[PDB]
Amino acid sequence: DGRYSLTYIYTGLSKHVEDVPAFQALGSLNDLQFFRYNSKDRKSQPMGLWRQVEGMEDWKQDSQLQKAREDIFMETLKDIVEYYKDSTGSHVLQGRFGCEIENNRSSGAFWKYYYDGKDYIEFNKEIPAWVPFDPAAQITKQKWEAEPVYVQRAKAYLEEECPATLRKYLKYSKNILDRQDPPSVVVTSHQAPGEKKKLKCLAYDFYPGKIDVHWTRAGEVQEPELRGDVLHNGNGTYQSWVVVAVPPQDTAPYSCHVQHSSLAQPLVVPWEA
Ligand SMILES: *[C@@H]1O[C@H](CO)[C@@H](O[C@@H]2O[C@H](CO)[C@@H](O)[C@H](O)[C@H]2NC(C)=O)[C@H](O)[C@H]1NC(C)=O
Ligand SMILES: *[C@@H]1O[C@H](CO)[C@@H](O)[C@H](O)[C@H]1NC(C)=O
Repeated sequence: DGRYSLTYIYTGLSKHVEDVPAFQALGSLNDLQFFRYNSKDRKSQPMGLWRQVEGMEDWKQDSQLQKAREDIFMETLKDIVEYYKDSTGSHVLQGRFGCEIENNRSSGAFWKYYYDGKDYIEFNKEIPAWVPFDPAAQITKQKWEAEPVYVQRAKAYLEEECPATLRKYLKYSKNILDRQDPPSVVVTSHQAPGEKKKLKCLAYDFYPGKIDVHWTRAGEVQEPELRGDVLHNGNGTYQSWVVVAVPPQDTAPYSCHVQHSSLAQPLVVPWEA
């Protein structure tokens, strides 16, 4: 088994502008986003390859949970703004929470909030208790620990519930997170009126993202003139390209080299002028 992480991020705005939802939420499994929810549509929706997955989660019921989460999250923001007596201002509250496993063993967990970009409050499950960083967080802490069970629930979420949700999602995400999709490659050239010829090597449709893409000139690795990559979440695939400029009088042989974890051995794709 390897490393898997479940991460949630909540964003609330005290005074949202037109077309921007007051509350937004998203969730990721490793490097991919699997769902989103906002206060406009009010519905938890799977994303990317999880749109094709059935039975992993009941989105209609998750929509109800997120609405409940939303209500408490925004009330927290509302209380902070009230404490500073600045409702006329535009403020933001962001919350991050989740856990991770490695070798089927819980290896991490976190739960922290940020107010206007500054650390606000975080849960330390070893105590177990919330740790305030902002003066208003002292009030929030008081409310979140009003009854003995509250901290017990928080500790249980990070230590029992979250990792159980991750293990469950992992059972339906094998063909997504554990894929070893080999890259397709395409070498292309372009001549700019007045500029040198440029050779572009593109590796696409691969996963995981880690990859080695480079050009060679007469068996000599070259220094790229332009480089880049991207991850398409809808697809769960990456693309990575490298570009080199070639002297107008150069005749040497140019070939692209691609090495990836999914390949038995590296691939070579010479360019035929
Ligand atoms: C996964 O999604 C990406 C992004 O939509 C696809 O890339 C596009 O593919 C079409 C058709 O091949 C091209 O016309 C576009 O130019 C590509 N988008 C760009 C600019 O990267 C990709 O083909 C998809 N791969 C799979 C396996 O479905
Ligand atoms: C860990 O993986 C084993 C099988 O490899 C599985 O039976 C178990 O439910 C998983 N998590 C734990 C420790 O319960």
